[PDB]
Amino acid sequence: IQKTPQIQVYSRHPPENGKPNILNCYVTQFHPPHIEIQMLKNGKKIPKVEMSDMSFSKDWSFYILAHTEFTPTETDTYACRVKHASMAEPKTVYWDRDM
Amino acid sequence: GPHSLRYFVTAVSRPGLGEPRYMEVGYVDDTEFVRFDSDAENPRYEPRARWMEQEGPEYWERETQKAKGNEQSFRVDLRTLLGYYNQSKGGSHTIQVISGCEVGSDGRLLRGYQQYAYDGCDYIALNEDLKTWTAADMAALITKHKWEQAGEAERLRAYLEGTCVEWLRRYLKNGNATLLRTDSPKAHVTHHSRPEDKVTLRCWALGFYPADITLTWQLNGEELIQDMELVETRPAGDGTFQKWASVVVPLGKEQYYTCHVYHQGLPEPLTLRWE
Amino acid sequence: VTFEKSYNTV
Repeated sequence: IQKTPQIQVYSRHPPENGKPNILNCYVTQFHPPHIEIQMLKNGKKIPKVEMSDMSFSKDWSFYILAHTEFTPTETDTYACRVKHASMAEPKTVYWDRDM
Repeated sequence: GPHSLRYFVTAVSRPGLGEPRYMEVGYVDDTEFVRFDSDAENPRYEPRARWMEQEGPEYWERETQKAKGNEQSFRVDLRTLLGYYNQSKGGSHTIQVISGCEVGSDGRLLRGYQQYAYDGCDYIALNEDLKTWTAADMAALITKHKWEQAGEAERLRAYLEGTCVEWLRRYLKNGNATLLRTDSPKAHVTHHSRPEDKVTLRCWALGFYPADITLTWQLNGEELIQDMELVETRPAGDGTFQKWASVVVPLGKEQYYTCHVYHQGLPEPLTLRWE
Repeated sequence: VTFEKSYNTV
């Protein structure tokens, strides 16, 4: 019981500065299923964040895909904060456009 | 390969905050095609594949009824189990179930199963023979003895051998067109200069379906995975998938390092150099 | 077509 979530933060399409895109926060391998997943822009909650319906894998672990429309700039920072019972503090993964 | 009809069921208690959240998700060959979600204006079994819109209102109404009944049954199980494990009513807990059959190309049952899990731990499971049970702990033995001397092995076997199999065949005929869909990966290599002599070649793979893929890095036709770095195959979110592998290589030797992409969509594996 | 837990609680 209580498996720690594995988080990836990535764009749908290869990121060009100024071109519209979708930022993905792919959260997996977590239990129990109660989880909060905020997508931040410069450490600030993004309002229009759509979550997929929750599923689980052969091993009982849950997975989910939070995403949001974004237009990547030179300066603007994007992250994904994940509060879950299995971790003392929330977990933040910062977007890396080369990954 | 072996085709499968699997049903993934979750009941999550929310003490104080309404009734437990219940949800079934159906899968045909590991692709979601139906889903029932207790939390919704009007909870109904809904098609998740476009090809499941062939089925009429008789299908959906009956499946919804099944779900509503299961929801109420699992709502008890959650309470029942609090007793078996001398747990507190305030605490939130999770019952999960994987029901399903899998059949060969011949249409014949290869294997059937019913797996329960309480709070992530294995609880009780229907054996290969579809006759006996396997209780993971002492609490599970109470419901083994109960389901044995209630004839649940007979009732499940009738579904798994009979209903599950007959319906899988139907779902495969209907969804074949879209289930056989494969998009072959579009793949490039990105150069990333490091502080020292070393540089990082990253092999990209985009727009491929299904997720099942393999990325390798070769030097003298010899695969190096120990000094390689690769991320779990992730969804693009438009129905396609992404995955990259990256190796750190001596500067000026970028042409001796080759990336190879393995996908069922490709007529043969795909070879890549830094261009 | 899903399994029927026909009010068979655990």
